[PDB]
Amino acid sequence: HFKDPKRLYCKNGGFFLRIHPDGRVDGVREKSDPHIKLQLQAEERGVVSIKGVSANRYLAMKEDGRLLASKSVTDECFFFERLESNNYNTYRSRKYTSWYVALKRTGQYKLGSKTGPGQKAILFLPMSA
Amino acid sequence: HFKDPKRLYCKNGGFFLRIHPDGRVDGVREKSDPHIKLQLQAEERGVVSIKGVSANRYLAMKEDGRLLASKSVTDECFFFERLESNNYNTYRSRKYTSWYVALKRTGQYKLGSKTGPGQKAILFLPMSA
Amino acid sequence: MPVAPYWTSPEKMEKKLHAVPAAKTVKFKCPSSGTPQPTLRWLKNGKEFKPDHRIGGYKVRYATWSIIMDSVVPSDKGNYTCIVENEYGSINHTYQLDVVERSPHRPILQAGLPANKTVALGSNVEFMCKVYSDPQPHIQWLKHIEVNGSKIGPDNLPYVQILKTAGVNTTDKEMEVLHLRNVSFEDAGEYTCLAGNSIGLSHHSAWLTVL
Amino acid sequence: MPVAPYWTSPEKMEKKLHAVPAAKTVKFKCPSSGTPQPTLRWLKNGKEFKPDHRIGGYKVRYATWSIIMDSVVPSDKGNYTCIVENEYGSINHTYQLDVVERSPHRPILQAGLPANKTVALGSNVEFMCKVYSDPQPHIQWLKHVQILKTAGVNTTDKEMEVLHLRNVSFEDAGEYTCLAGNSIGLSHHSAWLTVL
Repeated sequence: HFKDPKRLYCKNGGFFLRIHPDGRVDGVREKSDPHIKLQLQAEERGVVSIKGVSANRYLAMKEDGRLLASKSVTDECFFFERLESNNYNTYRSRKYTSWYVALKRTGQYKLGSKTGPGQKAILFLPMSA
Repeated sequence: HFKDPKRLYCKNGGFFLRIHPDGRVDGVREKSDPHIKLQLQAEERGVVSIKGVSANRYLAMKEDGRLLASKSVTDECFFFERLESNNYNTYRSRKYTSWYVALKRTGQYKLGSKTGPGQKAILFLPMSA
Repeated sequence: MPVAPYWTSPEKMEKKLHAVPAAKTVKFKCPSSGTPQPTLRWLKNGKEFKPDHRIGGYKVRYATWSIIMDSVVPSDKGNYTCIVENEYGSINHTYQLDVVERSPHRPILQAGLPANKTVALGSNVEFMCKVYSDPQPHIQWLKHIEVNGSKIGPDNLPYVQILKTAGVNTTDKEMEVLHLRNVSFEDAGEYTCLAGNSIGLSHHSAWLTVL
Repeated sequence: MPVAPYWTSPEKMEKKLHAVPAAKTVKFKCPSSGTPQPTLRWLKNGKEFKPDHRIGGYKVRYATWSIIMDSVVPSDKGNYTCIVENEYGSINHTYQLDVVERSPHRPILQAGLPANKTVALGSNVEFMCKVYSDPQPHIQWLKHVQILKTAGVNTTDKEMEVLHLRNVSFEDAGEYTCLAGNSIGLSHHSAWLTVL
């Protein structure tokens, strides 16, 4: 159900995207983590803002490609939610069009400036929560 | 297109089901083989007769589970064509309900009496020809 | 030199949970070692796991200490435990498999909603729209308008009035029901529920008759 | 002891063509050897094949002389060639990948067929029905019932898509239906024959 929060499981390591109440962004494999329940909201067709339910912050991509969770919505809080042909989702910055929300094999976000299409880090699988 | 001949590629070895003009049945990897073009015809919902176009013979399962291609249609020339959940087709004898048309890793038909659902030999992939 | 089984590649086992979209090939590895060479067996949810337990079965490459399953479906969902053992000991490791069925198609609205409504002037009507979409759907409510006779304009598109639009200001929470407080002959007319994703667009309409 | 690359397991290479249902993980192996130890590189359709060439990319286990692709899609269809090489020689082997997308749904009839027909008493009308089904469909023609035609060994698919009505009569007027079904489900379109 699209109305409920979703958990984003990254194909690269099995890390769930996490948004800390303090605005930090990273990953964690622990499904019971309190800060991994996200509320994906569509702003328009194919565009979503990712809100951390616990942290009450919005995932944002910065000009240099670093992630963080803003307190209020800005124009860096929108992404192109696309269900790829491999059946995994990808979240591309609507503002920095060539960069993806992605996590490294180590559990840390990967810089937009370093993400590409052939990368396992940019692939996520939505999981109802 | 259902009207055209199809090639049956077995998941177990990549062997195409072959019907020799002399009535023998076996497998071959060579896609250009003259005797691999099959004409699947439905007798009723979920039931097909497999006709070797070149050999002009119908694939038949015998009481003991051996395969051969009959000259004319008999009651052993019908099978349950089922598109399994793995996206592979299986052809189960309508007469000997618990056995499947299958090929060994060696390229030879496998005895019905020896076929099971968890077997890679009973899985085929239809290929338009 | 008697040795109980031990993990040779614990680094390749850190990912305990395997979540994947249905139809994917799954492989679970339990690289271990010991002398004499231990035995490897698997268990689906703690029970013996024979290959006839699933269509197409599964392959167990012993040289790799792994089990492989093709085109995984929901019935495969569960816990799988590997048991490596020899005369001096045994070790085990469990993986959790979770398969998700997606749906790469435009949104789907429940048939029959919103439904036509006939009410008395001054009533309080509220429409519903039940949407379904794998990727997040963008819902919106519209009312069809007539500027003269035409309900369609110059461009051949219907004139409308955007009543509700999902987004940060109006969360999906309230997007499934359109509220019309105290109606009037004016409010009569066709109301439409639109829902779309990157794949496509859908919409159902209903008519409000006031008396 | 200089040795040019050579296949160590030619037995594991006999399967040149790999056909599979989309979403499957594919792995191509080219077990070889030689001294000095050769290098292994892959080519999709004869061109350089970088991992960014497909979503999720691909893993190249050198210890296994293999390339692995997760959830293969139609765009992956093609020829892949491994190139094992060292100072004294090189060997290559190509595999053919074919990805099939299945259609696990009941038969689909072309919309608009059969179509209503109005004709004169005595004419020769013939209806059409265009079916689509992954698994073999069982087609049949009915008159509102009276079974007019049914697919099977006696009446091959060849003739099953067209219903022939030779020289009609006021009697032949009525609704004709085309049914098609597989183990998944059933479909049917109807048409009306009006005679004058």
